[PDB]
Amino acid sequence: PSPNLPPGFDFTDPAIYAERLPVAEFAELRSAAPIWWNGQDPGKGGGFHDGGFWAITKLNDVKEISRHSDVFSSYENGVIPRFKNDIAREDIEVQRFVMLNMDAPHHTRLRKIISRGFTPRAVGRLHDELQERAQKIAAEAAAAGSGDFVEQVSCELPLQAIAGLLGVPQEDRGKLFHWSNEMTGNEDPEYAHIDPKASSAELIGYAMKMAEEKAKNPADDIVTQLIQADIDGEKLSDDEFGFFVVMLAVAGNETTRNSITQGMMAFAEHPDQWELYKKVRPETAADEIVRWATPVTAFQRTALRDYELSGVQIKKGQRVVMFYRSANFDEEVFQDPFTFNILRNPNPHVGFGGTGAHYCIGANLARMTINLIFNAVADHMPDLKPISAPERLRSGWLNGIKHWQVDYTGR
Ligand code: HEM
Ligand SMILES: NCc1ccc(-c2csnn2)cc1
Ligand SMILES: [Cl-]
Ligand SMILES: [Cl-]
Ligand SMILES: [Cl-]
Repeated sequence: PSPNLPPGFDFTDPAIYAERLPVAEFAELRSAAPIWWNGQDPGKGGGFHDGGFWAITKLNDVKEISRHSDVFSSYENGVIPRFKNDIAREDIEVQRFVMLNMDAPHHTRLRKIISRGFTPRAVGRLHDELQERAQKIAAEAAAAGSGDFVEQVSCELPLQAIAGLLGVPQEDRGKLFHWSNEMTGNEDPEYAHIDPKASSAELIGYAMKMAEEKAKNPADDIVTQLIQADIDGEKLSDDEFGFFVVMLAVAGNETTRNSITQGMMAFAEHPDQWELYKKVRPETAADEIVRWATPVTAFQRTALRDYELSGVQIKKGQRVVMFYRSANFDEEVFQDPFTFNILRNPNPHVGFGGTGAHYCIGANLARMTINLIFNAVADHMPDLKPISAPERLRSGWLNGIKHWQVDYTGR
């Protein structure tokens, strides 16, 4: 029995996400076709011209794909499953220069370097400054009375986390934030004029100058650990540091922003969870917010060989698309997946991906950012109330909120 979906439905269609999350449609796949061939008409594959892909909807299959990175490649077609239909193949392949789109052994070496400086100690060293910034953000928003929660609450702390991790001078954070924002959303009419390639090139140029500067003056950041040779002489070259900065700018900005916006949307819809949060301030809330928000709807892989997955024969060369938005509501893993429960524990969501080689290196920085901003929201605008419905982002793989009008003082 085929799944009850409209003919030609494409779960990476940006026109869907501009209006809604296809929650009923994912639930139908989980019940009737948990691994399902998503066909794509000629020229309508978002930059891929292979006839379609396997939709992966169950959490255990997402973990299996993610852990078998020897078979399911990030490099072969990159991990973003949807671009503009007319994107040039060369513009997909240039994305192989960021760690996200690399396979072992190249990925292994680069991740080892990135992780010697990107440690729990390094992240914890940002706690106090990000806490001060979160309190300032929430106080200034509340002072405004009403406004766009996305812009006045959600946007700034994730960017300041990237700046503090890298030790970016305060005078440069404006342009750093500009470049980061220019590298996502280009399929939405509101952002039709951004140029992510041009922005990435400007950020690489900036980052390579940073690498040369911070080599002369080591400072209390991660850059020095990254650009300094270890025992084996392993280190990021200046251009590798540049591609890492591009990586961070695109990985840790709008993802965390959208988790914050949709976290507060969830609190607005579940007042009892908001009351509980304000009283207990449970840090388990961050993981339930990421599960609920699933800011990356999906990443893909490409089979390097034939592989049988939960009884379905994946063929060499075929793409599999891991729908984290479906897996995070998998009835076989979660008790009451469609209950927003900030005390959920353990919370084995895959909002940060399936376990394995590419697991989000910023997961704990993201959780800390979320916990700090929601404490600040609780401290300064405990009675906020939405004014109008969120405006969603036209994207085929990112779950974004562009704007959300709220009354911070609660009438
Ligand atoms: C709630 C916010 C975030 C979400 C939902 C998220 C999600 C993800 C996902 C789904 C992946 C791919 C994992 C996989 O394929 O197995 C990933 C990888 C990555 N994330 Fe995050 N992320 C978030 C925040 C951040 C932040 C704040 C940073 C750094 C400041 C960051 C840096 C990275 C990097 C560098 C990678 C690539 C790791 C690799 O390929 O080895 N992310 N993230
Ligand atoms: N942290 C998850 C994440 C990683 C890379 C991207 C991204 C956006 S454009 N190229 N890569 C977005 C989100
Ligand atoms: Cl293709
Ligand atoms: Cl088109
Ligand atoms: Cl659960």
